[PDB]
Amino acid sequence: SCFLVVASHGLSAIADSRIEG
Amino acid sequence: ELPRNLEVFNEACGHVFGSSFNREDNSVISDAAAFLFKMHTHSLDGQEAKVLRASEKKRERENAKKSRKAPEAGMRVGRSLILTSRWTEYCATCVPALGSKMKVIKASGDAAMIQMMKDHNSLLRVCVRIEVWKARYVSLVALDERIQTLEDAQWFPYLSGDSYRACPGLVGGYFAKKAAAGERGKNYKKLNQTAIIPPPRFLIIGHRLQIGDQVTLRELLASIAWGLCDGVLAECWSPSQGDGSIGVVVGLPLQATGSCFLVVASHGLSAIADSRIEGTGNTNLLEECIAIQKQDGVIKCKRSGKSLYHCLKETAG
Amino acid sequence: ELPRNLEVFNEACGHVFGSSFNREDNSVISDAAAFLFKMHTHSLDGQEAKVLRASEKKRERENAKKSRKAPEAGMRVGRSLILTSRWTEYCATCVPALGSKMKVIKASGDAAMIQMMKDHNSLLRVCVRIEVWKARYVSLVALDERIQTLEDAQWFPYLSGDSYRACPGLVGGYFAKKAAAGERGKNYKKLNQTAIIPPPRFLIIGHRLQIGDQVTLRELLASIAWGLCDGVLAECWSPSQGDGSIGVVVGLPLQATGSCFLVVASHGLSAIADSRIEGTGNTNLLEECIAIQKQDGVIKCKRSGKSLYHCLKETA
Amino acid sequence: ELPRNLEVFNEACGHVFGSSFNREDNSVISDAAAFLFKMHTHSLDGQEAKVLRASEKKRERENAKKSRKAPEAGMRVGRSLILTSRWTEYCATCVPALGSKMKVIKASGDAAMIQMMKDHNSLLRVCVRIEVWKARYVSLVALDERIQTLEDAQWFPYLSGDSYRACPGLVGGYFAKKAAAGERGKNYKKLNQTAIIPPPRFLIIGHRLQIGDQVTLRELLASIAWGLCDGVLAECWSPSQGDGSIGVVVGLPLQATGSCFLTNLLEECIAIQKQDGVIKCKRSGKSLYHCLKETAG
DNA sequence: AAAAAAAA
DNA sequence: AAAAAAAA
DNA sequence: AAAAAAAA
Repeated sequence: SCFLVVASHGLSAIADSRIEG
Repeated sequence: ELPRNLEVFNEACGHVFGSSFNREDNSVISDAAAFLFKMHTHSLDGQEAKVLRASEKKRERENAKKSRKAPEAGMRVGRSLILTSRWTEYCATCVPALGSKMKVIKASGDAAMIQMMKDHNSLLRVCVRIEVWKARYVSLVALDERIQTLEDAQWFPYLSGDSYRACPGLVGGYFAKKAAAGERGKNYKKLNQTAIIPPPRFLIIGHRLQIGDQVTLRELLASIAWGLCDGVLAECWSPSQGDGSIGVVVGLPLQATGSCFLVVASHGLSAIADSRIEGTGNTNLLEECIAIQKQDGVIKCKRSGKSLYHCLKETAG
Repeated sequence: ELPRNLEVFNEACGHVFGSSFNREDNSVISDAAAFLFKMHTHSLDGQEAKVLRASEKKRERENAKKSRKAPEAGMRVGRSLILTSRWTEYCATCVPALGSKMKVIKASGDAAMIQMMKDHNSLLRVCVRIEVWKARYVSLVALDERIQTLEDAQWFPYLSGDSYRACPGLVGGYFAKKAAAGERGKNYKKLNQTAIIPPPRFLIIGHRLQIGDQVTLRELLASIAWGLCDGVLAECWSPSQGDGSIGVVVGLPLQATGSCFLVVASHGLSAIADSRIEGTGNTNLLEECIAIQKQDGVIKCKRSGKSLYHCLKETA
Repeated sequence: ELPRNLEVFNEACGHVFGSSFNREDNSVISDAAAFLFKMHTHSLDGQEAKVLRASEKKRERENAKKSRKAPEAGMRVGRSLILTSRWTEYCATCVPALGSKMKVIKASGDAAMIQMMKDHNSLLRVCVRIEVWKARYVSLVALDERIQTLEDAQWFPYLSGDSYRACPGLVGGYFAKKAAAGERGKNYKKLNQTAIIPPPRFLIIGHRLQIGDQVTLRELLASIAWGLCDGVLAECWSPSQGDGSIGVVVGLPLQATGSCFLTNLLEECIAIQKQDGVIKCKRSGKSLYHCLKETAG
């Protein structure tokens, strides 16, 4: 699977949802 | 009643598919639009070969396509689309000949030919809008293998050159990458990855997507976002009475296309590469919010921090 | 008692637009200036063709332009400008022939032709100043498609080659990038993105923007800055009684043109590439301040951190 | 009993400007020196053309300059300088002919021509020193357009080719960049952007800039530094009774002309020589240009 | 903070 | 926030 | 979230 969350509607892109924190 | 583009698309679909064309199924409309786009780009079998500047392999491919027999009447397309016996007449009449350019048609001065070319261009634009919407819709439950890093995800959707030519501001892929890398003119358009595109059942009817419409979660999300967009966009929906499968639209996201966060150096100040992350050192992206506009007003909703694909997968388990 | 620079522009606008030219609307003046800039650069239909070194595509485009029917009296140019029958005579007599160079005119010694060339050059300068102001004004709400990063935003505005030729110190774009990224002679002018340009309704009458004149927030912001400049500049304006979109200028920022923060190594000291950031390690960019020249005296105002475009969007 | 170096400059200034040349105003002296430099480099209107290897544009410019009418007596060069009728005679008799080389003059053995060439070289050196000082003085309040980064600021002043030829040690710019970015011979001089140059009013009289002489803050700052040098150098000047824009020099920084090193950054100090002795003064961290702008009001 | 040499 | 010169 | 230009 892919955990990317591209930047949209003024939000900041994420390279990996899990690692964020 | 309807603009020129929608009327042209409806007439063409009705002529080609007769009564087999369902006007209220998104998948059927998308399949019909894809078939029409193939027909109007001379990509189907039995149509003019592309040899102008084609390489030997491309020349062989196009010659094989030309030699191949064209589709016969009644041939199944997609799931529930059947070609009528009169599709050949429509293909011969309404499809401009290969290499036709609007300038040459205008120089000819034939009003009928000018209107034919205008209808063809509008049909290409509508079909490519439907193609982009279907790409988003598929991407909600089917991750693309070609998208591995944010650099690859930056160019979604990956559509052919015709799609980019028709809708440069919506279609991405290799050609959008080439255009961005290369020289930028005054006609350059940036890839609006999250521009709002109404569902095909709405696009053909011309009903602009707004608040209160009866739509499904997947189709709305494809309308306003795609698979890897943040999950907070799911807040733009709400299940209807008794759950079911079709809900209602409670709002729409803002800053769909317009979004610049630079602050250039001016009057003795130092430039900033991004207003958001600058802050003071706390790069917590989970604290960001998106402004959803609803009937009552605009509300800031905290970002979920998980992709739309992952949210849909988790809610389906 | 206006200078010849503005007198020429006013005469040209009057001759070409009759009474339809309104000298109180910024949009109308900008449209008239754009039309006159395209008329004095031989860009209108039916004018000479730029085929000195044109490529195949450019040669074809210029030939099509030459063959295309020229504008006729009564044509609508913009929203509130209508060309008069005299416009043909003005274009024939006041627009120098394509390729004319001031050196040859001066050498010939003809007073009339020298005056015509001087008037044409002054008109080009005024029109390009108005064009840059209009670009700033537009960018306050609709950013260019080419502005993605600070490297791209460093060359705003993106105006044509003739625009850069007329006003190299204000115009940016591709030609400013080409000049800066190349050999720089003694007569080299640095792009001043924040140079103060009065609104066209003030520019075409010689009025100099100052404290206490009635303007609009967008007007002042486009005069002293553009969309991506920090939002603290909004403090230069102040709404009047009842607002009504009309306020007053309460100040103007200092250090709009000359800003250098280098310290070369000298006398055993180490060089610094930027004074502000060096400090001790505290890189708080939101604690910076700008100097505003009020009626009383210079005051330091803390920066906001959000571009003018973003701030206007949020406060809309 | 001044050195011949300054005597030649004084004689030339007197012959070319008569009594209109004021030997006490820095701006007037700088303008006179610039005019004399451009006269001795064969750059004035009506002088010989530089067409040895000129390109098309340069050839045309030189031809136009030659054809252009030369300056005449009574012309205003600057703000307070007026040429005299003797300027033509001085130009004809003192300025060496274009392309003249000192080796040929020495070989000829003519004492008068050798003296003329030596005086011309000395005048060029003095005029270029004055020009460098004037460039520093100008940059103290109005920086150059080309100076954007330390890479660009490393080659100030951006003087012309003849300026670099006369004083390679002090002059910078494009030709100094070329010399540094290239092979270096034995007789190679390093650009000293902070070499001490007394103000022209002191230079033309041979006075050595020293502690206890009345000068302006801008005068001292342009003598010992330039616009982008650190502001700590302002400590070398002390206002007198009532200020009045005239003060006194209390010291001159050491290590001015040469240097080689082969919280803490702002804690660096500069050595200043005072009447009592050497002291160390902490740096300010801001350029002289920015400091003067901030203290202007 | 001297003597010699030597333009895009 | 002036005088001179000068297109992908 | 109009029109006219216009293939790896």
